[PDB]
Amino acid sequence: HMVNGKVALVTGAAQGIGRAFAEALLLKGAKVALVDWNLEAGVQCKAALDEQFEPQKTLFIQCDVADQQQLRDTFRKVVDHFGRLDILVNNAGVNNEKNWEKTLQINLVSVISGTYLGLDYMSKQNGGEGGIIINMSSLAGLMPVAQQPVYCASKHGIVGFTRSAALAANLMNSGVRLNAICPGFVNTAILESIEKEENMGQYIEYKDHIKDMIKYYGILDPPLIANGLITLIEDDALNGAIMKITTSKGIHFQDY
Amino acid sequence: HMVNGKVALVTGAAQGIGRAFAEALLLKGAKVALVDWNLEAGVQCKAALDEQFEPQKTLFIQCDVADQQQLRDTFRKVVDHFGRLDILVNNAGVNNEKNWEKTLQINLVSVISGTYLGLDYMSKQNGGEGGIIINMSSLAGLMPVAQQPVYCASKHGIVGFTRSAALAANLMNSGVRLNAICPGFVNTAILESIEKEENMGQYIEYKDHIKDMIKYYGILDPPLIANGLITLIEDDALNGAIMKITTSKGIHFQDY
Ligand SMILES: NC(=O)C1=CN([C@@H]2O[C@H](COP(=O)(O)OP(=O)(O)OC[C@H]3O[C@@H](n4cnc5c(N)ncnc54)[C@H](O)[C@@H]3O)[C@@H](O)[C@H]2O)C=CC1
Ligand SMILES: NC(=O)C1=CN([C@@H]2O[C@H](COP(=O)(O)OP(=O)(O)OC[C@H]3O[C@@H](n4cnc5c(N)ncnc54)[C@H](O)[C@@H]3O)[C@@H](O)[C@H]2O)C=CC1
Ligand SMILES: CCCC[S@@H](O)c1sc2nc(-c3nccs3)cc(-c3cnc(C)n3C)c2c1N
Ligand SMILES: CCCC[S@@H](O)c1sc2nc(-c3nccs3)cc(-c3cnc(C)n3C)c2c1N
Repeated sequence: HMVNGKVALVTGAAQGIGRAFAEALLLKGAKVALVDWNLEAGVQCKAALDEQFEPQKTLFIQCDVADQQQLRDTFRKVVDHFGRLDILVNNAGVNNEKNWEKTLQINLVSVISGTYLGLDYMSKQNGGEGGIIINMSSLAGLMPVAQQPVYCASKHGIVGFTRSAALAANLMNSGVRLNAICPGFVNTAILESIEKEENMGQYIEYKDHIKDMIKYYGILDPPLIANGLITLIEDDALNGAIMKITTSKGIHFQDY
Repeated sequence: HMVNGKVALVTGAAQGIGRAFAEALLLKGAKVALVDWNLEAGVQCKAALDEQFEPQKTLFIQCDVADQQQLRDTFRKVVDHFGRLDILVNNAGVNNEKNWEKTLQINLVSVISGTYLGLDYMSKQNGGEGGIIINMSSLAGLMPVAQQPVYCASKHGIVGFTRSAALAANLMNSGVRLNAICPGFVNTAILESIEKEENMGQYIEYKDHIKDMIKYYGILDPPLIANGLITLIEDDALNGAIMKITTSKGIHFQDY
């Protein structure tokens, strides 16, 4: 289908949701490039995947997504190695309200820069044969959170940018589809950032609320988030859609 | 009431909506500091206002909101001159998709930096007697726009940050209220930015759509937007609310 024999570039694939994405894509029969700033974690992940699939179907590149030149050298290294780019996934993110400027830079700016860098290669006008770009958001992009003000700001921006760029691409005859995912609580190391003042700052005194709400709702395993990505990729007529994943309902879509 | 004898700091007050805000506040009996990066326009505005009100109620400081140190030096210059800060309005903004990074920096980052600088002075925990912070957004912060992708991203983030910070302030016992305004098309020079590829880039070929939309939706006078800010200020029990101004309906509130 639209997965076999296709090249995918995934950001933040050393651990967690990105690693699950890469595993699913490799299982479906694709060639994957893994981008992360943590070298040891990425190398260990590649070694782990090399025990299941063939080594060539995988590549690892170290890069900080905030630095634009690194991303541009990363996109060019991938294309010169495989031959074409067909799937892009922008998933890297952090949580830090003390250093709220770096969080905004990583979460929001890098997504837009990657989206643009990807349209520069995948577009019909520039010689491409189309493809699909997916940007990762959170339920914090649709509801407010008292203890994560700057983090909420970034997810909302991601949602708006994705929705606008979908229509823009439809107008330009680019052959590219754009969609976003909005998951709930996921069992990853990021949750541990809640319990440390270095990441929370003046909001640490109110972490018990988030702890209680996690106890209420529950946590979702990283593999279930990946199936949603695969579902997005194989559907041809999905552009500008927002996916919500919840433990109570499942995979559903926001309505406007 | 809560307007007389109070100090207000307004950003982007040289021309347009900010100037209307300043005029309304001065008419109601307040002392106003005008912040803009255009020196000539600000000086001319201050001279124009000096012909109506007393000079001692008007202060003009020329600062770029993006540079944090300038913003910190402006806030301290304002307090050391008057004596206290009671109202803050973050209204400065631009529209440029070609240089989409500077637009994001000006529209979103500066708003958060100013809100935080303002809470550092207005909060009871730090010796203050409270006050009100207002951040300017657009209807593009609630609906997508094909030709203004990065601009749409900046307004959504503003809305999310304001909604979260309102609850955060309610929890901390700060005595500060936070709300935002989401106007429609307003008769200002910013509209002229649509007709220039310098400000639009690859999206210039699709400006005719906005042109028809501007004509159909009509236009709103800046003093009418100023009547909304005053309404927000005099209402004590409004925190975390979003105002929408339209030519068909009027002044109304988003519901969640
Ligand atoms: N886990 C959760 O509860 C939720 C997470 N998300 C989002 O999911 C995405 C993935 O995060 P998780 O896997 O949950 O967390 P994680 O912390 O386990 O993984 C994030 C990955 O991003 C990488 N990364 C961070 N900044 C980077 C940078 N500047 N350059 C390159 N790589 C960078 C890290 O090395 C790490 O491998 C993030 O955007 C996060 O905000 C959204 C919904 C909820
Ligand atoms: N006019 C409209 O149709 C709408 C405008 N808005 C928003 O209203 C706000 C006010 O803009 P308008 O009065 O309409 O436009 P305008 O272009 O007439 O005025 C903007 C003002 O901001 C100042 N400014 C811009 N960047 C600055 C910076 N970095 N530092 C200091 N001053 C800076 C400019 O000198 C100017 O005086 C903006 O945030 C805009 O996005 C929202 C709804 C629609
Ligand atoms: C850095 C920490 C990463 C986790 S956040 O993006 C995140 S995910 C999430 N999911 C939910 C769910 N609601 C219903 C089913 S699941 C809720 C929250 C959340 C936490 N605090 C609030 C006010 N909210 C809305 C959050 C929340 N704050
Ligand atoms: C830099 C130009 C500044 C004007 S933008 O923030 C702005 S204000 C506005 N207002 C409206 C109104 N809708 C109903 C009554 S008024 C519509 C738009 C707009 C323009 N293009 C679209 C798709 N939209 C939604 C816009 C729009 N794009």
